[PDB]
Amino acid sequence: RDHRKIGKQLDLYHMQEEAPGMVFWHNDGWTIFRELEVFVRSKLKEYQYQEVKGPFMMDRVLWEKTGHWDNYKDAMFTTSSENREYCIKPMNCPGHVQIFNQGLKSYRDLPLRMAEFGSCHRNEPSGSLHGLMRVRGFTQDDAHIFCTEEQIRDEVNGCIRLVYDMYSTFGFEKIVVKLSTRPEKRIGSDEMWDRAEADLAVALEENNIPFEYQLGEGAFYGPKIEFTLYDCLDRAWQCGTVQLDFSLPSRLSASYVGEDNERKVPVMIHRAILGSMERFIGILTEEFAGFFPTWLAPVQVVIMNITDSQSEYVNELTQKLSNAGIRVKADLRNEKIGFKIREHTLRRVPYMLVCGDKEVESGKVAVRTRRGKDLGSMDVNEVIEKLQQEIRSRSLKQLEE
Amino acid sequence: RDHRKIGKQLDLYHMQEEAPGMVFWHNDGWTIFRELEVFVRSKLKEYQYQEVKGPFMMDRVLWEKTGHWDNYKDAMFTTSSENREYCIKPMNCPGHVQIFNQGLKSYRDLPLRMAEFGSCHRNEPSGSLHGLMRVRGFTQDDAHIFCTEEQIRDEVNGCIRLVYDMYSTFGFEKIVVKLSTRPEKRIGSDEMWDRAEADLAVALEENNIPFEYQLGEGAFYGPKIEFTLYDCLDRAWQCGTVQLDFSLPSRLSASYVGEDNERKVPVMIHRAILGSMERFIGILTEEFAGFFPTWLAPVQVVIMNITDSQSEYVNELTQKLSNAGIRVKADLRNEKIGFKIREHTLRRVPYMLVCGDKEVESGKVAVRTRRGKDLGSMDVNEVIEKLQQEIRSRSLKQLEE
Ligand SMILES: Nc1ncnc2c1ncn2[C@@H]1O[C@H](COS(=O)(=O)NC(=O)[C@@H](N)CO)[C@@H](O)[C@H]1O
Ligand SMILES: Nc1ncnc2c1ncn2[C@@H]1O[C@H](COS(=O)(=O)NC(=O)[C@@H](N)CO)[C@@H](O)[C@H]1O
Ligand SMILES: [Zn+2]
Ligand SMILES: [Zn+2]
Repeated sequence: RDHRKIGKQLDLYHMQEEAPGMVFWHNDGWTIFRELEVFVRSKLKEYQYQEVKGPFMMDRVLWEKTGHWDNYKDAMFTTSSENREYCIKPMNCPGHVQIFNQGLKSYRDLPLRMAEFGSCHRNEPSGSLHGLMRVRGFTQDDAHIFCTEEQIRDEVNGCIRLVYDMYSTFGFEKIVVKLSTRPEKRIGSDEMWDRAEADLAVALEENNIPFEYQLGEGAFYGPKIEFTLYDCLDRAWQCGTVQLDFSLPSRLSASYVGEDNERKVPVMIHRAILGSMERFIGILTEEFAGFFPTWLAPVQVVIMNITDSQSEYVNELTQKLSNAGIRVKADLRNEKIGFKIREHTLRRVPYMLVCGDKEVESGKVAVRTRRGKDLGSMDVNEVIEKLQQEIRSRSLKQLEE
Repeated sequence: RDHRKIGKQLDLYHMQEEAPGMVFWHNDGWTIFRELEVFVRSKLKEYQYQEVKGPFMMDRVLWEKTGHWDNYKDAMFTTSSENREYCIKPMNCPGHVQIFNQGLKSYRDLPLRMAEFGSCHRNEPSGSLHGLMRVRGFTQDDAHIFCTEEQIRDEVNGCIRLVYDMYSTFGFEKIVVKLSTRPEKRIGSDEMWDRAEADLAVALEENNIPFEYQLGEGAFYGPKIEFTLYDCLDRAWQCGTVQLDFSLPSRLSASYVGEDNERKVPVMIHRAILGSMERFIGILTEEFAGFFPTWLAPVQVVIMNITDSQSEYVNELTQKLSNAGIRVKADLRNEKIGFKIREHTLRRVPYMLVCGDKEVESGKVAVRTRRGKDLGSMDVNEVIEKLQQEIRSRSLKQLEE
């Protein structure tokens, strides 16, 4: 179930020598990416997050202030313009603080949950690159929550609940959690680390999550909870993550007026639920072996005619399903129906509707699935409603199975 | 009228010295950006385009092959990794050709219309930067159409129709068209340029579009039909564009198998309809003076109480409108009704619903608009249906106006 092989076979993406670790998302792969964005956004609305977009690069000076230059320089790409040096962003946090810093903030504005599908670039050693799992350019379903110390418990718990909420949709049987503590190179005092590490351990236990410590693997700015998912060879990949930061906001001069009218520095919680779209799609591709649940399938339905006699009917049905919000395509090629069915089956299209004369006269469609199940003739409106239900619910199972 | 002043007043975005010409999109500005993407995607579906995503950077060698290095070096940002040099993409075309080159192509695959909301970076002189109109980092609603020479007429015509189609949604009364001819520094033969320039001129005539030539302003790879829109000072800004390229495909070894079964090089049409999301939003902001059509308004409705007596009712209606897909906010502050209305009018919020005792008892709301009008009390469900229609149809006018 190598996602690199499935990606090629289903025409999802490709990579080349001229752009090591850089993904070229083909139409079908990009459709999956976009559907995941829709899913995340639905949750961003439910869990009350703003959504922003920061710049691709910022002056080296800013990255020096955050501690990224001294603790993360080897992973950063740099460029220049008019005698000034810039770092292509490896993280979205600094840009979020810049947005937070615009306009006076009050305790009444906290917690302020700021999300972004942020494109990050990291100069990963070429020898460590691996398909979609470890790339140099990726998009994180990132967010930074600015809050008070008293709000930490509730906000971290909210992030944890969001992870299991979203992961439940995919039916992940194996989710391993780790708590990564203070690394050798770090910012912040030992006292701050004691408190932050304790806050995350308490959160994990209060949520009934068994976890193991991963000494010295925390971020330079804070400890981190790692939600590990596994590929087909059972290799561990860090996907979701929650990090507790008491240092970056201060370094970037973030503050708010407290209920006491005094200037305070907000705590910042960093979290990514899927991790990166690239890595998450890599995990899903191997988990489903290419049989993506209908709500995620690049093409959900393909309608085929037996002969030119049913072409008009097929076009009408295709427009009807399309107007119903289904990703559907008509296959009116001059090929044998058995040839068309095999092609789409190999592409793992969830449903294939075949239209012969009896279907046209009947106003029905012959339905079969990529698994080879023959559902027989069904009423068009019946199939539309069943499909909409499967899609809307993001069900892992297809009609009857 | 200035979009920079309006952008500040409505908290849409900000820019700062650590990232010259790089936009920080705040929640509200990003909401407009996203609605435009949704709008564009609805047209991509209607006009039959695929949507992809290419990498942010590629090896300098690739840019040397396309002619970008010799003819566009000054506008490109470069970076490196492991003794290799890369150029941050200033255009999406090369990446699209790389995607096209994956897998054998046949004449049956053409025309192949490939779109992308492509993030481009160009090292524009700092002195030329201007708000959202001329930036260093922007997103183009780009696309490249691969086709046969015989399909050029229809594909160019389709792009031209797409431009007026999309622009009509915004009600632009001033769209100026120019045909930009061969620049001093260019690739390709005189014969190729005469042919491409003539093809575009004929397409304009066929559509009865009056235009003027703009000498030497075409791209180094081909001539361009330029659609200019104007700002509050009546300054021209290039937005939509359609370009004919007989050079890039060949330089990047693109080809397809024709009906005769022989290797052919595809023609490529480049086109952006809005131009860049940044520049288009700048144009819209000034065109509407901040009075964004309801479908684009960051906040579409604000519901307010008179006294705490109506607070629960306001909260109920807010959730109700939110569930109906409307961008709504509640204003429960202890301020006079006039005070609240003046504030949200300055924020250009389309509708303000006032809830007094009468409203709470009758299950209605008193409607006021940002244009200083009083629409009287209306039934809540009727308001929702009407707003949904105004949004769904992307109407330029509010209720009864
Ligand atoms: N090289 C990479 N390739 C693919 N995905 C990556 C790569 N590096 C990081 N990620 C993903 O991005 C997630 C978040 O990255 S992180 O460095 O752990 N944390 C962040 O950067 C924090 N700034 C998030 O707010 C990771 O959990 C992982 O899933
Ligand atoms: N510096 C800039 N700031 C904002 N928008 C820009 C900038 N440069 C270009 N654009 C927008 O991007 C559009 C397309 O750019 S272009 O160079 O004319 N053409 C392209 O790059 C072609 N490769 C499109 O396929 C322009 O019409 C303009 O609206
Ligand atoms: Zn972060
Ligand atoms: Zn182009």
